[PDB]
Amino acid sequence: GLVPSHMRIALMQHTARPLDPQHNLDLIDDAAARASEQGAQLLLTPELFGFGYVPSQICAQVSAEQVDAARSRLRGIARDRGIALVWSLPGPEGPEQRGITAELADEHGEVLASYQKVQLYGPEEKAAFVPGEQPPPVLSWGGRQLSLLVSYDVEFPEMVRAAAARGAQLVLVPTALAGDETSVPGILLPARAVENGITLAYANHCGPEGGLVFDGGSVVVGPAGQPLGELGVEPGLLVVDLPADYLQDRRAELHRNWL
Amino acid sequence: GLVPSHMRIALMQHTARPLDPQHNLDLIDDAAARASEQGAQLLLTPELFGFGYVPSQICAQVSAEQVDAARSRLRGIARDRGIALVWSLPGPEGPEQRGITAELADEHGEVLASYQKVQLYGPEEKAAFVPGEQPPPVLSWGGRQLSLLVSYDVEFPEMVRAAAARGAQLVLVPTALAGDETSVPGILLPARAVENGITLAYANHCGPEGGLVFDGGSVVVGPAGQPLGELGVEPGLLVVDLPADYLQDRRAELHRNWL
Repeated sequence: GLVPSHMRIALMQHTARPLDPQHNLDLIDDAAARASEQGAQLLLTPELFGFGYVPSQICAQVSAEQVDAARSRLRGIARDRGIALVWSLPGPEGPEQRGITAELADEHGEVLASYQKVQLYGPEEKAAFVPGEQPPPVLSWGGRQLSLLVSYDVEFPEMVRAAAARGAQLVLVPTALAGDETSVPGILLPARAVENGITLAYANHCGPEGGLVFDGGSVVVGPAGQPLGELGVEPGLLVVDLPADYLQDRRAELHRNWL
Repeated sequence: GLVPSHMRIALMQHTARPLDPQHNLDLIDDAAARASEQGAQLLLTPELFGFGYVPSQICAQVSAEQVDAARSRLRGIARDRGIALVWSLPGPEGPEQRGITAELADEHGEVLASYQKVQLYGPEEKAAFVPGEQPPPVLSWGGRQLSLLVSYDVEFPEMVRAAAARGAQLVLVPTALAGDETSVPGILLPARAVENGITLAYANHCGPEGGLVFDGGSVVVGPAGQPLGELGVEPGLLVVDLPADYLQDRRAELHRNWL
């Protein structure tokens, strides 16, 4: 609609082609343009979209120079489409030393924050990538505190609590969820929102990619655990206007000893 | 039914009368008898049921001797009805030094485990009771590892993770949830089950008690986050037959630094 809320976000849900960054970044540019036209101020895009979700092939075939070229292209998209952008690429080190990352650029193309996925999923990711060792970043943008996590991270309450403990209000999550795993968006995401009093945005692939059929189901969940908007299984651009004191009450000095 | 599963549990959902332990323990004895008749091996009963959920009045009026008399009565119920029993009373110390507790007695009346609520809810509880300082107990019974938590505890992912980290498979939760707080059983409990791969049982008051209208909604949630059985708002006896590797994958040595 007309702007009702002083923050409008977009999530891109699409299918990537393995090892075809020109194609996949063309898709991200198209979504950035369309989101900007609709008055969105930020676009969230899915995990590893630029090269496809193909961990073993990214480690065998995708060089650090190719990563950097993709990163430069995405910074340029942010700037040229005049929209903040969250993307997810391999990290900048060599193939054997890098992780899976998420980065936020603002509408000027400045990179505000970089995060390396802490919780790798399965043996293919753990062979292809180095896990992150740093907590999620939290930063002011657009009138709220934003944070980043990547896919499997959000399934751990600890990871979302780590962001919320820093002050996060809006947690943005590139993902790549296949296998009709309804429990993640259906059961875990609502709880992550409620148990911290935060909003979460979850941007997935959909369709046939890299040997898997991704679930779609991209969603923005508010602090009551309610979907503010959601997609189905097909490509789409989700645009959402955003409007007990667990964080204080938690006995963190005991909890930390009991994990 | 006929026994299909080698564990059948019962949850008692009822209304307590404030400061009337004879009445409220008579209700627990009745439910224990009925659960035993149906082949249940354990009965779970709600938070503070024996004196009613009236924190300020328990601290002003209920002596340690009166607590101990109630405790003895409940041990006797376990033994005489031949069923394991989970109850929740004030702890055994003076009014100014005790917490809210849960205890498990086996079908012989032996007290297997005692737990003191770590996460107190609201200012009335925090005036009336001392928070616990120990992690949840985990113990073999009936072929599985059982654990105890009390009401608000379960709303913290940390508390359930603390039990699961110890090996819990079945977490038993006396509660006292009023105010049409649908998110706890609806959103948080399913996630606590899924994110640990455990079963949780949640036994609430219902109806008018101590100035509040308790929600009922007692439920047993399986590891998929699915209700194995559930009650509505009225008194009842719920009887249930029980049939990603988050616990391993979690980077607990980082998480503990980030809470």
